[PDB]
Amino acid sequence: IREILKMGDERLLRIAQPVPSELLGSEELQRLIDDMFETMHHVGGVGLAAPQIGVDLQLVIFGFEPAVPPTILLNPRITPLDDEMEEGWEGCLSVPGLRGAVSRHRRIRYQGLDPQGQPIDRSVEGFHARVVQHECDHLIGRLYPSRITDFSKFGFTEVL
Ligand code: NI
Repeated sequence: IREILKMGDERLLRIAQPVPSELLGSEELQRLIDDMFETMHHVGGVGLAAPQIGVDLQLVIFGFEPAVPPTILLNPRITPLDDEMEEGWEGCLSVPGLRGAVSRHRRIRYQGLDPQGQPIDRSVEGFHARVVQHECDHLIGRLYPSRITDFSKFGFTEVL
């Protein structure tokens, strides 16, 4: 259980480094994965990225049992499948006390590596696409506030 970084911290603004191929398969990485799951599971979250616990790497976990399959995604790449967009709620463990409306692609393809280096290649929609988009925004130093276009829907959770 590592500490989750809060918005304002300059490390949630780095572009993350890719996972070097030597770490694929390794115990070192697997220790990282188990810490992330340990941390995300504890604060009740749906997703975590490596940057949010201090680690400069292109590595995200996500899962929910609008179900999303448990996944460890490395070195990700995203391709919107068409122009259609969709507004929904987003919160973030780095942005405590707050919620906002964001408009994300409805349909995406994502690609990357699993923890052993096997290729991942999926097309998804709806909440699944949202979560992947939100997570991969971390690996580029973007938090959901920098994506809001309707500030009428941005505010404190105990208010909204
Ligand atoms: Ni987040």
